[PDB]
Amino acid sequence: ADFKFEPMRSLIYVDCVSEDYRPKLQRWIYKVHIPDSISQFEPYVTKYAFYPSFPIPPQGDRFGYARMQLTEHHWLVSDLDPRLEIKAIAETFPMDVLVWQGQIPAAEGNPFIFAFLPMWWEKDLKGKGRTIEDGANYRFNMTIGFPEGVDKAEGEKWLFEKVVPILQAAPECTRVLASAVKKDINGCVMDWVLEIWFENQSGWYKVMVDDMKALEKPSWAQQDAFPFLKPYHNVCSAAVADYTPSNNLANYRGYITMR
Amino acid sequence: ADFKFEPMRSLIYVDCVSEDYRPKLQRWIYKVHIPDSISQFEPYVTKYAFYPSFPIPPQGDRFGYARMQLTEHHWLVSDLDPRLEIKAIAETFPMDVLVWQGQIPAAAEGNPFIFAFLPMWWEKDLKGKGRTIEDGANYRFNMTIGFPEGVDKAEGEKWLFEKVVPILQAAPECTRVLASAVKKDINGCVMDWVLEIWFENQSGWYKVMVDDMKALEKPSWAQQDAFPFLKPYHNVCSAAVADYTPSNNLANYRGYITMR
Amino acid sequence: ADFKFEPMRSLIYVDCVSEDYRPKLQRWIYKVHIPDSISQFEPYVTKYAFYPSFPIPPQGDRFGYARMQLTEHHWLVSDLDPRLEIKAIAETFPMDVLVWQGQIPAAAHEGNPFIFAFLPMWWEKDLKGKGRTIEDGANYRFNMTIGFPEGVDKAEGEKWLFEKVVPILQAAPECTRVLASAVKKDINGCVMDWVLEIWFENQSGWYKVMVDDMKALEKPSWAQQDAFPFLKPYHNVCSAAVADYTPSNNLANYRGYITMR
Amino acid sequence: ADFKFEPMRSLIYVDCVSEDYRPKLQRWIYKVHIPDSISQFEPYVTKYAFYPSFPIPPQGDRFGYARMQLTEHHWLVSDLDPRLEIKAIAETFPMDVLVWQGQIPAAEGNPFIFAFLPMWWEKDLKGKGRTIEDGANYRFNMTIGFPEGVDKAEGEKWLFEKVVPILQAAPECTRVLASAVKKDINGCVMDWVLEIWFENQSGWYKVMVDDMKALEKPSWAQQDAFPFLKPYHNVCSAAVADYTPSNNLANYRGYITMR
Amino acid sequence: ADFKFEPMRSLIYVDCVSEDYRPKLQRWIYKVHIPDSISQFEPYVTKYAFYPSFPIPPQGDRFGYARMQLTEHHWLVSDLDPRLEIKAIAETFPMDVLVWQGQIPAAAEGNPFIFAFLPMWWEKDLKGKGRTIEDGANYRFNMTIGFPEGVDKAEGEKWLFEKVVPILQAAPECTRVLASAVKKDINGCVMDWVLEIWFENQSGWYKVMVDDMKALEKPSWAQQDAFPFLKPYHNVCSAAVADYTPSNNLANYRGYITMR
Amino acid sequence: ADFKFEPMRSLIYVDCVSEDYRPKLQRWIYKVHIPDSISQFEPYVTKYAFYPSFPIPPQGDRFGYARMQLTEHHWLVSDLDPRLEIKAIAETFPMDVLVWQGQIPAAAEGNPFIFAFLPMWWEKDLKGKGRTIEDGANYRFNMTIGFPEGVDKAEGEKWLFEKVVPILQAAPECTRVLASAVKKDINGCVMDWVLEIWFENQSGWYKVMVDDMKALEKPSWAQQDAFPFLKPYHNVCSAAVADYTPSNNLANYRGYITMR
Ligand SMILES: [Cl-]
Ligand SMILES: [Cl-]
Ligand SMILES: [Cl-]
Ligand SMILES: [Cl-]
Ligand SMILES: [Cl-]
Ligand SMILES: [Cl-]
Ligand SMILES: [Cl-]
Ligand SMILES: [Cl-]
Ligand SMILES: [Cl-]
Ligand SMILES: [Cl-]
Ligand SMILES: [Cl-]
Ligand SMILES: [Cl-]
Ligand SMILES: [Cl-]
Ligand SMILES: [Cl-]
Ligand SMILES: [Cl-]
Repeated sequence: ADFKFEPMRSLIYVDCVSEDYRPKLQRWIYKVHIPDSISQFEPYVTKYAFYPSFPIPPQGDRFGYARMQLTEHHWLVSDLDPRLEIKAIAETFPMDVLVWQGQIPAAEGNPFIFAFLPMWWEKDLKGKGRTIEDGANYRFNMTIGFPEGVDKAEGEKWLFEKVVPILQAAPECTRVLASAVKKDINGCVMDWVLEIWFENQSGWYKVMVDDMKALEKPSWAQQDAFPFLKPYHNVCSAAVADYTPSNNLANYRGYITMR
Repeated sequence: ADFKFEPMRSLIYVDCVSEDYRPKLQRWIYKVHIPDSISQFEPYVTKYAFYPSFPIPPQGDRFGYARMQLTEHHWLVSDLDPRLEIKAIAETFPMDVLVWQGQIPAAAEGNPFIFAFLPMWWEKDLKGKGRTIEDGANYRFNMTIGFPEGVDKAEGEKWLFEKVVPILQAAPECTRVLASAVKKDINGCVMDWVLEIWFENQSGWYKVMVDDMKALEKPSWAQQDAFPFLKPYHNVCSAAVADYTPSNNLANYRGYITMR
Repeated sequence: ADFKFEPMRSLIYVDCVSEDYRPKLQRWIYKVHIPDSISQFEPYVTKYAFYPSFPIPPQGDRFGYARMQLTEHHWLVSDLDPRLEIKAIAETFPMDVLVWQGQIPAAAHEGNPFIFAFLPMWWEKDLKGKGRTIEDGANYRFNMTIGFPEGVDKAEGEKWLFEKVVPILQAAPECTRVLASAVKKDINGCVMDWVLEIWFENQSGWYKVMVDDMKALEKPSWAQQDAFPFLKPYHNVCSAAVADYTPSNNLANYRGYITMR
Repeated sequence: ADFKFEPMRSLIYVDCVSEDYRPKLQRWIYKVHIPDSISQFEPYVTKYAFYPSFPIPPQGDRFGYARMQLTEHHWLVSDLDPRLEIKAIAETFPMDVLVWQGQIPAAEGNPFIFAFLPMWWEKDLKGKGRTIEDGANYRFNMTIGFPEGVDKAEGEKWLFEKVVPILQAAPECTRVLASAVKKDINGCVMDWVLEIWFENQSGWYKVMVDDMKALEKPSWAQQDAFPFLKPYHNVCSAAVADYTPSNNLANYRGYITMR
Repeated sequence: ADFKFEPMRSLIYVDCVSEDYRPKLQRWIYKVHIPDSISQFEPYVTKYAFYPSFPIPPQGDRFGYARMQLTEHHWLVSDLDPRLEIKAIAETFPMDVLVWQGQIPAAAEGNPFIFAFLPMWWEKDLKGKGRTIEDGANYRFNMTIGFPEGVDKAEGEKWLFEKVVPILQAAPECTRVLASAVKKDINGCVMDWVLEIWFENQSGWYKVMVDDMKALEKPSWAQQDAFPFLKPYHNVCSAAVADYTPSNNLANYRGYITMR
Repeated sequence: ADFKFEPMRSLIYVDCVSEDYRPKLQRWIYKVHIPDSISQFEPYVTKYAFYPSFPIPPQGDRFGYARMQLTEHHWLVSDLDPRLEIKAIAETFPMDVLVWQGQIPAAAEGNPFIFAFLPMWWEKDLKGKGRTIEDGANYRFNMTIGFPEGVDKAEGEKWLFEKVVPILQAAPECTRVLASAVKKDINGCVMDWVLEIWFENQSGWYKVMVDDMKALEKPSWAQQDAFPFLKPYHNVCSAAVADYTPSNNLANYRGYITMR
C-alpha cells in the first residue's frame, strides 16, 4: 500500500537527572545513538539535530527542564506507521539510558515526551520579522499538556488569553511562536509547543517567574505557580541557542576523541 | 491539515545592474543569503544552487540578461503555501539589494523579481536528446519568456514552437533545446515558458539568437524590434551558464572564508 | 499534472563475469556512473549507495551471485514515470559495460538480464532475529532475489518459500536474521517476486545452511536446476553477500575520482 | 628567511563570567570567530576545536573553571613568529568579548591564558593503556603557574612530592597526564598543564576537594585550599567530554539557525 | 635525504584569451585539473583554491588581466624539488589548454605561464592595517610585476615603493596595500613583486590605477606608455577578485556534478 | 626539544587469512580502527586511506598477497619518535585481530606485521613515465620485498634492478614500474624495496609475474623455487589494487552507518 507524505518536525525533551550521569548519557547519545539513528532513517528524515540545553535557570525544575538537550527530527513520513516498526538493525539501547534520563528510578519515573508538529509554526504571536541580525536569542521551548479532565478548549483559551498576553507585554520577550501538538501520531499527552525568546536567563526569570505571579491559580493546577503543571509529566522545556554544531546528517564524522 | 507533495524546480534570474555593485551584491548573496536560506528550508528543499552567469554577450541586454547568476531551488512542497509564511528567523535583507539587482532604480523603471516554478523534469526535449557530458562543454542559455497582456497564450505557444524552435533545430551551432511551461498557479509569475538552448560558445549563441532570428517576421504584439520581441527584464529574462557550479549550497557551503 | 509521493528502495544486482573486466567495470562505476547518476537524481533520491560483494562463496554461481556489487537507491518518486525519461544530460553508458556485467556476450560469434527490483523502504516480513542490534556482531548479509518461472502460480511459490524454505533457516542456529519483501512488480516489470536477506556469521555458515541443510528439500516440479534455489542462475535468482557498512554512500561521501599516488 | 617547523598544541581557557552573557559570547564564537580564524590559519593549523565545559562543579570557581570552553589549536608553525602579525583581514573582535570572558571586570580582570604545549603529552602518570572502550571520561584539564618569586624547581617538587601521589592513589582518578608549558613562545605565566580524569563530578570533588584537604598550605599559597593558586590568574581549568561536535576545520557549515 | 619544511603560498595567473574558449577552459579546470591536482599533492598542500576574476575592467588588458582566475596553492614543501618530478599518474593536459590560456597561438605572440611563489604571510603592510571583514566588501586587485631585462632590481624596488605605492596610499579609494617579494630561487619566475591593492569597486580601481597614475613620469625602461609601464602578460599580470570563493577545492569538491 | 619535519608515506599489507574472518576483520577496521586512528593522528597525518585488494590472483599466495587491503598513511613526523608513544586514549585492539590477519595462528606459522615507511615520492620511475588517468584503468600490483638474512643488500639490489626489472620492461602487458627503497631506519622493517608494477588486468599480471619470470635463474638464496624466490608474507608481501578508493578516511568517514 501507499505511504502518506507527512512532513513533520518532532521534538524530544532529553533530561539528565544527575550530573554524575552526564558523561555516560552524552557518550551514548554521540557515540552510539547518532549512528544507529542515521542508519535507520537517512532516506526519509531530512534533518536530525541536537540542541544542547543552556544551564538550568533558577526554578527551571518547575518547568520540566531538560538538562541534556532537545532532539529534533524532520520527517517526510510518519515514524508511527506500523510498517516502520520493522528494522534490519535495531538501536543499541542499554536500560541505564532510561535511568540517566529519569524515565525509571535507579532501584515514578518521568515519561518519554516525543511531540510531533507541523514543520512550520502555526501562530506567530510576537516578534514577526525578527532576523538573526537582531542579536542572540535565549530560546525557551516549552511543551504543555493539560491534566486529565480539563477541557482542551478551556486550556487553549487560558493559554492564549491569560498566559500569552503577559509574554506579549514583557519587553524582555522578543518572540512568541506556537503550534498544536499532532496528538494523532503517537498519543503524546502534550497539547501545545511554544517557543518564547529572551535576551538571557535574567529576562526569562523576570517574565516566566515574576510577571507570571500575576496569574490566578487555575482549579486544575498541579503546582502552586505557573506553569501550574506537573514537571516532566505535563510540562517539559529547554532553553537553547540559535545554532548547534550537532546537525547530525551533515556534520557527523564518527566519535573522534580528544588527545 | 495535510501538506501536498509538490516536487518542483524553480529559477530566479539575478541581475547586477552596475559593476560597482558586484562586490556588495555578491557578498550579500554568499555571506548572508545562503545561511539564512538554508536555515529556513533545509528540511524540505533537496537542492539549492547558484549558477553564475557568463559574461553578458553582445546584445544580451535585449534578452534581460542576468549579470549575477541563476538561483535554483528544488522543493518538496510549495513555498507559496500560506502556512510557510511563518518563520522563526526572517531573512536579513538590506533594501539596497533591490537597487543592486535592478528591482528599484537608484536615488528610469524598476525590473520585476522573476521567480519561475517548473516541474523537476523538462517537459519537451526538442533537440539533442542523448547528449552526455562527454560530448563537451556547453554554453547553456536559459531563457524565460512571458507574452504581453492581451496576447492569447495558445497563439504565443504556437509561434514559439512552430516559428522559433525550427530555427534552433536547423542551426548546427545549437546542440540542445529543452522547454517547460511555467507553473503559473504557484506565485503568479508573468512568465509562460522556460527554455534552455545550448551552444558551443558565445559566437554560436550570437549567430543563432541574433543573426538567424532576423528571418522571423516581427509579431504584431512585439515590444522590441528584434527577437525575442519582448520587453527586456519584464517579459524576457536569461542567463548563459556552465554545466557545473561549485555553489551547490546544501552540500558545499562552509561559511564565508576570506582570502588571505 | 501531479507527481505521486512513492518512497521506495531499489536494488540492482551487478555482476562482473571475468576478473579481467574488474578494473574497467569498477572504473566506470566510480569515475563515470556516480557523477552521472547524482547529476540526474540528487533532488529526489535521498540515498545512493554501493555495497561491494564479498568474494563469491563455493557454489555461489548457482545463486546468481553478483561478483561486483549491489547498487541501492532510495527514491521519493517512481523512476519509471514516463515524465522522468527526459534528462538534460544523459549518462555515459557504453555497451562494453553490458559485456562486463554479463548482460551481453563479449564478441560477435545468452545474456543475463538486468535485474532492478523495487521495494518498499521497510521490510515487510521480519521472520527471524527481530531485535538484533549492531552490538551483536558483524553480519555476513546474504541478499537474494527470486522469481518463479513462467506458469508457476505465484501463491504456490510463496507458500513453498515461507512453509518449506524458511523453516530450514529457522532451524539453523547459524542463521541470525531473515527478512523479506515482495517485489513491486508494477513499477518496471521486474521478473523477481521476492527479495530476502538472510544473515550468517560467515561464508561457512552460509554454505552449511544454503547448500547442506537445503539438500533436505524436495525438488519442485518447476525446478530449473537440481538443487536449491531450484531457479535459473542470473535469470530467476540473483544474490550477493555484503557487509553491514559501505564506504560508498555516494551522496554524502563522494569527492571525485582521486587516484592513488 | 626560513620558517621553523614547530608542531604544537595550544589550549585557551575561555570563561563566561555571567549566564547573561552566554548567548552573546556563544554567538560570537560560532558565528564570527570561527570563520575569521579559519580564514587566517587554514594553511598551517591542522586541527581547530572547541570543547564546551561541563557544568561548573562545586568549588570549581577556586580552580579558575572556564565556564564556556577550551579552545584547542594544532599548529605547524609558531603563531608568535613576528612575520605572522601581518594579516590581510583582521579578526572582528568587539571589546564586549573581553567583558563576557572576564578580561575586563564588571575587582580586577582575568588574564587571557593561552598555553602552548608539545602535541604529545610529556608524562603519563596514571592510566596508561586506557582505551575508549573502558568508558566515558570526565576530563579535568587544569593549568597552573607558580607565583612570582617562587622557584620553578620548587613548584615542581611540590607538585610531584605532594600532589601527584594523591592523584595516583585515588581509585576515582583513572588517568593523569602532564606537560610543561612552552614558556618561550608567548610569555604564558602557566608552567604545567595537567589532565586528570574521573568518572564524574562526584569523583572529581572527592579527590580535588576532599583528598586534597590533607595537604599543608605552602608558604607561597594565594588561597587557603588546594590548588593554593589565584583562580583565573595562576590556575585555570575545565572539565570536558571525550568528544566534541565542534571540530571546526572538518565540521563547520556556517551559522545555521534553528527553525 | 631530508625534505625541507618550506611553507609557501603560490599564485598562478590564468587567462582566457577569447570568450569562445571560456566554456572549454572552465570545464577542463573543474572537471579534469582539480582531481588530477588533488590526487598528486593532497598529502603536502594544505589549501588549493581558485578565485574567479571579476569582469575585466576598462584598460585591464594593459595590466595583464587574467580573464579566468587566480589559482592559489599553500605548500608545505617546495614543488620544484627535483624529487617531486616523479608522479605515479601524470596530469591530463591537452595542448588546447595552452591555446585557451594564451601560452601559444591558435593556428598573438604567446604569453608565459606565470607561477609566483611567496611566503604564506605578506611581507609589507602599507595601508589599511586592522581592516576586518566587517568593514565591507573588497575589490581586491592582485598584481604581480617583474622588471625588464637590464633593469637593476634595487632601482625597480625603489621606484615601486617610493613612486608607485605613495599614489595608492594617498587615494581614499584605496583601502589596503599589501606586498611581498617573489621567491625567485624556487622556479625562476620572472616576477619580482606581488601586490594586492583593494578598492570598493571597479570605478575606484580605475580612478587610482589609471587616472591618478598619469602623474608618474614614464621610466626609461618603460615597455608601454602608461602605468604599469610593463609588457602585459609578460612582465605584469593581475586579477580583481572577491573576498570569498566557493572553490576551496580540498574542502568543497564533490566531483563534476552537472546541471539538470 | 624539536620535532623533525619528516614527510613520509607508509604502507601496511593487511591480510585476511580465512574468508570466515572477513566480516569481523572488516568491521574492526571500519567501525573501531578508523576512529581510534584519526583520534590519535589527525593533527600530523595529512592522508589516511585504505585500498582494498582485488581478488587474489592465481599463484598470488606465493607473493604474500594481502587479502584485505593496503593501509596508507602520509605522515609529517616520524610515528616512531619515542615521544609519540604517549597517547591519551590507546587504540581498542582485540587479540583476535592478530588471528584474522595471520600474525598469530588460530590454534600454522604466524606472519609478521609489515609496515614500510617510504618517501612521499617514488624514487625510481622505470617504465611508463607520463601515463595519465586518461590512459585507462590500472591493475596496480604493489609488492614489497626483503632479502633473506645473510644476503648482502647491494647484491639483492643488483639482482632486482639488473635481472627482475628488465623482464617487466620487456613485457608490453606491464604499463608502469615504480620503486623506492624502504626507510629502514624508522622502524626496523625487514623489507628493502617497495615496487609498484601495473598491468591491465589479472591475466596480464599472470603472464608477466608467473610465465615471463620463469626465465629467471633461481638465486642461491631462494626461499621458494619460483619468482619472487622469497618467503611469502615474511620476505614478500603484495596487493593488487584499483586507482581509486572510496576509503579516504580523513575526508570521507561519517561513522559506521549500517545497511537497512
Ligand atoms: Cl547532580
Ligand atoms: Cl493528569
Ligand atoms: Cl507547588
Ligand atoms: Cl504587458
Ligand atoms: Cl490566453
Ligand atoms: Cl527595439
Ligand atoms: Cl521462465
Ligand atoms: Cl542442475
Ligand atoms: Cl550568573
Ligand atoms: Cl581563600
Ligand atoms: Cl572574445
Ligand atoms: Cl624583458
Ligand atoms: Cl603603449
Ligand atoms: Cl631470513
Ligand atoms: Cl617452492
